[PDB]
Amino acid sequence: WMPAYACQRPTPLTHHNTGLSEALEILAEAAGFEGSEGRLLTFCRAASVLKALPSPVTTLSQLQGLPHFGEHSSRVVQELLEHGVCEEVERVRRSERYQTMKLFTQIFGVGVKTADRWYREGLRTLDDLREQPQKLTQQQKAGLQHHQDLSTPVLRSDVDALQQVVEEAVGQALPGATVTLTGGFRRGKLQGHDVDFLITHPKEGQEAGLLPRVMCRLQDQGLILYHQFERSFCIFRLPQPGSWKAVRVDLVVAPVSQFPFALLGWTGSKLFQRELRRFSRKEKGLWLNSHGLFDPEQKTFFQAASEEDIFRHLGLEYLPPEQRNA
DNA sequence: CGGCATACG
DNA sequence: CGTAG
DNA sequence: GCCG
Ligand SMILES: [Cl-]
Ligand code: NA
Ligand code: NA
Repeated sequence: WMPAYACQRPTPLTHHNTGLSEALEILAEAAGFEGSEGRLLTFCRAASVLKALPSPVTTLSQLQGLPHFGEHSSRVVQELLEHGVCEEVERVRRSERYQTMKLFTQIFGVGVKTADRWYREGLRTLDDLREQPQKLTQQQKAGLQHHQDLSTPVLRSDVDALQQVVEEAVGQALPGATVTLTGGFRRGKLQGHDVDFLITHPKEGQEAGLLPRVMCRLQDQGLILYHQFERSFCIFRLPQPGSWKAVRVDLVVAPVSQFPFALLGWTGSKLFQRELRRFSRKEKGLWLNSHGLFDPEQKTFFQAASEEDIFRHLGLEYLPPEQRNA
């Protein structure tokens, strides 16, 4: 009854198993910090199955036959149903390793490998890192300076204000170019950190060279606190009552021929896209990315004019963005 | 056992 | 190495 | 960690 791939079932943003899914996601996150990518995927997939169920799990019986539930994930759920806590999860939460890796990887410019090296060197706090700007890259310096602002999510109303400023710059850079809101806000989030815009033009080829022109114009407006092409990872100045705050904004350009693929990828969720690409390759023999869908035996790319086309090509029922919260 | 998504900066 | 979804 |  429950399909095995997340892209085969609707997953709404809010659901009926929030506590269970959150606990499994702690174990997934911890597995990533230890470089255990297989275990991370399993725990993420198990959590996602619970998000897709139509009602709360109340008895261990209800996990039978659900994909991605084996001995370990079932034990986690059993303990939460019986006692309201899972000792393994609680041990992770209160561990110095988990807490410090989470803190450091939250910094823009710091991934698991850098965080782990710093951990092994004995560093534990943001002020530890600030006392040794020796080691830091320019990107990490910006991430550290803006960390407090970047830790607090922005509202959809903030996103709409940001979109108007981006549209103004994009219109000067290339009249007729369009701006689409992607990421979690397109999936229905009311607040988030993942402010993402996808830019195209209806005349194939006109978008070439566009992103530098957009970035130059946003910088001249004083809006860019940090930037380093077709993807730009920025920190922007967002107005607030009497002041402003830093916000992470990603700008992406695609030709219109690729726009449906880029829209699909950049709308997420992350797990949804990994599962969609896995399904494509393993079940349909087609290779999917954010630029296109390739048939390696005919050696041809699918044309798509819509996300609906892409789901049809893959033999999947269409899911609107709001149902891609795997 | 092998596999686990697939890109760009 | 980092970043994205 | 789980699936095929
Ligand atoms: Cl693993
Ligand atoms: Na990071
Ligand atoms: Na983003």
